Amino acid sequence: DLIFCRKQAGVAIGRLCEKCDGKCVICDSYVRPCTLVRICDECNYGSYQGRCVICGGPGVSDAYYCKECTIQEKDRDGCPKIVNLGSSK
Amino acid sequence: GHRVIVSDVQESFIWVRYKRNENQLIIFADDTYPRWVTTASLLDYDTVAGADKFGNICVVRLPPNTNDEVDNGASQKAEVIMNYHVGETVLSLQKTTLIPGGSESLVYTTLSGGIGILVPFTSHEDHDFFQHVEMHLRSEHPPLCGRDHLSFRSYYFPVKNVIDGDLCEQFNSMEPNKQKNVSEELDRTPPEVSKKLEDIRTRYAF
Amino acid sequence: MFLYNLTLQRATGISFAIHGNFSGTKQQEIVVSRGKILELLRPDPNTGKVHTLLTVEVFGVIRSLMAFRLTGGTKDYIVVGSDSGRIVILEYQPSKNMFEKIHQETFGKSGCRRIVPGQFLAVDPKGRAVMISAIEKQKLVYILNRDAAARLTISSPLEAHKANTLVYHVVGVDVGFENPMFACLEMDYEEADNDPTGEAAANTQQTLTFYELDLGLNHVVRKYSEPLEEHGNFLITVPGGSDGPSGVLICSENYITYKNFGDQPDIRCPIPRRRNDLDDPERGMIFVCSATHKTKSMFFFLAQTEQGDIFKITLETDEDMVTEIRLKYFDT
Amino acid sequence: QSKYIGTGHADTTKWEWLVNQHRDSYCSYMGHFDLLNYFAIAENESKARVRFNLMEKMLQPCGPPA
Amino acid sequence: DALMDRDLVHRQTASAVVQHMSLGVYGFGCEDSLNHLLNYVWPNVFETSPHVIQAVMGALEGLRVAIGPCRMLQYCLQGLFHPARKVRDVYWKIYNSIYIGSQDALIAHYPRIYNDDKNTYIRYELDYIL
Amino acid sequence: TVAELKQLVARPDVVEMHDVTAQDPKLLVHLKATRNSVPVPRHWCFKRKYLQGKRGIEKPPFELPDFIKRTGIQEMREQKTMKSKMREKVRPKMGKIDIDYQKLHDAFFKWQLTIHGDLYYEGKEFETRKKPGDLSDELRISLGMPVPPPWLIAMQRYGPPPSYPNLKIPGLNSPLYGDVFGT
Amino acid sequence: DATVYVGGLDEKVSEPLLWELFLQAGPVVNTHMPKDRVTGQHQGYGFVEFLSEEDADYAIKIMNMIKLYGKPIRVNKA
Amino acid sequence: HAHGMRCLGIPNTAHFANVTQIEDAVSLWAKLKDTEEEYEDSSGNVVNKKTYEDLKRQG
RNA sequence: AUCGCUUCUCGGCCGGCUAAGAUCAAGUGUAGUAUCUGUUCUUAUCAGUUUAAUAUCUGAUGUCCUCUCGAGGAC
Ligand SMILES: [Zn+2]
Ligand SMILES: [Zn+2]
Ligand SMILES: [Zn+2]
Repeated sequence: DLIFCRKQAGVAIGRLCEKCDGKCVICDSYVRPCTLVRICDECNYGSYQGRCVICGGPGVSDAYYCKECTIQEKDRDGCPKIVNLGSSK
Repeated sequence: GHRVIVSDVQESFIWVRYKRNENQLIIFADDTYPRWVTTASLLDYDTVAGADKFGNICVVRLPPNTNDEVDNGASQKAEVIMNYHVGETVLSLQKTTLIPGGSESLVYTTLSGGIGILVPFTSHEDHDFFQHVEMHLRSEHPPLCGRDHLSFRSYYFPVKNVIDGDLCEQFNSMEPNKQKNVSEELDRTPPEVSKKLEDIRTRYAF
Repeated sequence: MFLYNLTLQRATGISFAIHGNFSGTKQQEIVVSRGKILELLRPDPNTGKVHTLLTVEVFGVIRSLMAFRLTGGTKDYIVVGSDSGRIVILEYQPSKNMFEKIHQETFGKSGCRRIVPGQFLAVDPKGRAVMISAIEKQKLVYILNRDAAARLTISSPLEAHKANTLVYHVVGVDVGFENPMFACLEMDYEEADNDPTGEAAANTQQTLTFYELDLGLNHVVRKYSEPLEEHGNFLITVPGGSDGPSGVLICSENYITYKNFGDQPDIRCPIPRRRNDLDDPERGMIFVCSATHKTKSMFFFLAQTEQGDIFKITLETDEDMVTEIRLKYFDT
Repeated sequence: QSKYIGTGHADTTKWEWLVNQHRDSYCSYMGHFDLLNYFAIAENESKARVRFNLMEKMLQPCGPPA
Repeated sequence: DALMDRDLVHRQTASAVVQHMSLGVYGFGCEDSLNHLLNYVWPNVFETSPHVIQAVMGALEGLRVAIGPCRMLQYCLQGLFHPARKVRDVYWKIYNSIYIGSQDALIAHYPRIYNDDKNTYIRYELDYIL
Repeated sequence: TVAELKQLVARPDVVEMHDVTAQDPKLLVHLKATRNSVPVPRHWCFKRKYLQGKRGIEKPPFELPDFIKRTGIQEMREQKTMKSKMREKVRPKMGKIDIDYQKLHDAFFKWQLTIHGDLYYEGKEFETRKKPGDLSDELRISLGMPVPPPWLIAMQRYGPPPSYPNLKIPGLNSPLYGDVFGT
Repeated sequence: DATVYVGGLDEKVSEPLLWELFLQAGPVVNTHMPKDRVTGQHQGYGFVEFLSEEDADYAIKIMNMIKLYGKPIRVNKA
Repeated sequence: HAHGMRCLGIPNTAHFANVTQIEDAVSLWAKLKDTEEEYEDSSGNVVNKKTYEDLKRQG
């Protein structure tokens, strides 16, 4: 019902809302923000400008990856903007 | 003059002592890893150094408890005490003292045309200091391609007990704010740091 | 036990060389690549003594290297094809006597891979879009445009993905102020895997395909395909538009072929052999690499065999239609 | 996983697994300047001709399937 | 004591500990004891409980990066072709997890596999000797 | 045939009952015997789901490493009425442990398994590592011999045991230090 | 012969030093050393089932050399 | 089982802990189960130790 | 000395009255797992599916003729 879109990673910076603000996306954790999130403008566009990567609210900050997902190199896969398995809006 | 070190093309080192009276060839130990071996060298009686066709340098030491006379695929083995990826294939390994009045050291050429050395630490102080060097340097001065240093030296095998000198020397090329601020994170001064890395090079080599 | 490592003699082996103007000077600085090392040399117009302005170690395996320029631009950047999943655009600051990291982009995983780009590297003569490619399955494109301040900004990637396709070489193509073209040597093994007989091992020719980037549609579509008669190892840009015809040279076993589109028919010439050779006749020949000599007056090419034989490659054209090709023995 | 080439599964055959590790070895050879140079030294050819023979052996290796 | 199972949650949580430890210690030369712990980790590979299987997955991934692939693969070889379907399902899942990352460094560690009639399974490049 | 398949391997012992049903035995024969690789765990074909609590009910709860034992925290940790608990909130007392920060800056620095060839499986604890030639301390005490165990004097006369044929015990065909008098 | 009867023992002995004790000779496959419930203590006599009979006849020959708590141990066929 | 094996001449070890039929383990057990002492004429580099000792007794 | 009775002595098992004095704490949902209890296959044989092998699932009870499942005859 909820899974990654995994379109090619662009240069656009990730945007998280109030709620999701502190979370590293994949590890679900708050620890050691280090690197930065990138998603395609196909996932981030228009009404998605400054949109949350998750809930669909306005982004108040930018997501940072953990060090855990860093060494395991998961941050380099397709754009980790969750799509519900209906549309994205 | 006592034992004999076999180097497999694939399964690496086989410790073989020749019993003189029985004339038998005796395999009493082997490696815990497969490694494609170019050539070997003896740091001492109980240690062996070896290079990979892929351009790795390993050092494997016997346990002091080894059984010198004996009779899955082995009985007792030897722990691997060092793994370092040069990134360049090494066709010879020779231990020697480079300069007169200098400290004994280890020598490796490579196929790329480079010649370099490995050196032991005589103190834990320079040890831990160079450790912090490598640490704050890495994140504060990443490698140029964006490739990570640690992985690149851990490339085939994870790094064990090696400090990379060529990263430590880049302290010179950083901006004065990098040089200084990092020296503060090191609680030293750029002259202190710089000369202290000149120490090892000077004392051991040119 | 612990070991501190020192280099003493840095490797003299040179894998790649690229010549561009990196200081904004009329002189040409030569950026060469030692095995793990990035290196910058300055030859002298008069004495020719080669000055080494910079030597730096990147702590990563260099894969391919290319230099480029913004259109009509004054200066030249560097593109570093690397073993990581990151392409990086570099600029050498003449003052600071060291490189700066201009752009860092992460397209995928780490280390030399089968499917991960960085292997082959090509770029447009006008420097609009740089194309990066792996050996198989992934060919990506980054579009470049200078900012409002005329400082270089990189776009978002694109995707050329074509399943089960081996890429021999990728070379930039010359189309002046057009939708850019790219020459990708390809081959398909999917014919070979499903053919238990082994027929597809033979009777399978490597497909030459020209991809067309399109700015307006902002994707990369397959456009041109011809089957290549015999397998060539690499391709060569032929400057088009104003200077010369727009096409590609193809260095193939015992042959070179100018092979181009429009109505342009292919032109083949054999690779000349030396009189009274002592080598096994069963050993053929190809070309190793080529350095194009491009002049406001004319242009030509330089080729070399295994045996070290450099030829000057020339084009005989009727307007934009090349009728034949002339190769004179140059030197060795 | 599927779209990531080299992905295995429970039904994976010998032939496919070994031809995989072959092709990956060859991409490593194309990758590392040195090891390539070692090959050129041992069997005398150009760097070029080496890489060319490898690129010929990419699809074939082990030969036909079963 | 914990990884040796009183009840599944012990194996799970302890395994998570092995994970975060395994990412944290990386590169500092402690791998030995992590190998020892990997022994006791290894039997837990088999189960259908989602949380313990995904836990064990994270575990063996961190252990992959810390120990290095060679040792992993040396535990994952025999399981690939084993007759049963279960063992193949799992060991192939593992072997994939080991395969995607560090695919570049695996080359050396594929063992020697003899060549049959129709196919040549020996890679002779590594046997070229100066 | 499972018979003749055993002639094609350097260590055919690796071939087992269900091995002959493998989709590719002509390989698995060559893998399973690979040099340093380790066997698959045995808990399958046992339907018991990898464990039961038979032997696991006689185990100790836990025992600390000696480095942590010398510290002295063990005695500090050890009860309370409810109103004493709400008094413990109103009263409250501080510093019950009162640890020495010198000591816990000392132990883990100043003071402070298995190799790769082993892997754990369900029931295995002690046995492999009491064998012919190897006994426990106390039973030495009941036996009362000062530093062969004396019925390996009769393992001289009557012969080597049928049960453990590979046997060697000290002084006879096995040319011994501490406890272990045979291997 | 697969089983033996063992008399004259001290309760500090248990099924474990019998396990260990007779496998010194040859492995005890099935051990039986009664625990008496009522007073919670052992009378000290044992029954041992082996792999096959040869183990146990050698066991008749060698077996009665064991001395449990300074004292004599009976082993005979059964 | 071990009595049948060992008395049959097929030694008792794991190696054989699979097959039942008497025949096949016989070929399996068949599957289970040279120095040069340099004579003075420089031709004895093919000559065995014991042979050259016999030529010691002859010499 | 014995039997019976008794006395003494020793040993072993071996929380007040009142109106009962008065009064009396529970969140939800999405997924998912574990652990208890209860109940079912003496089926014989073969063929197929299926399993690592089992297991499981799926189908029928030597043929022909005559007489009233049984008997006889020819195979
Ligand atoms: Zn997308
Ligand atoms: Zn949110
Ligand atoms: Zn994370």
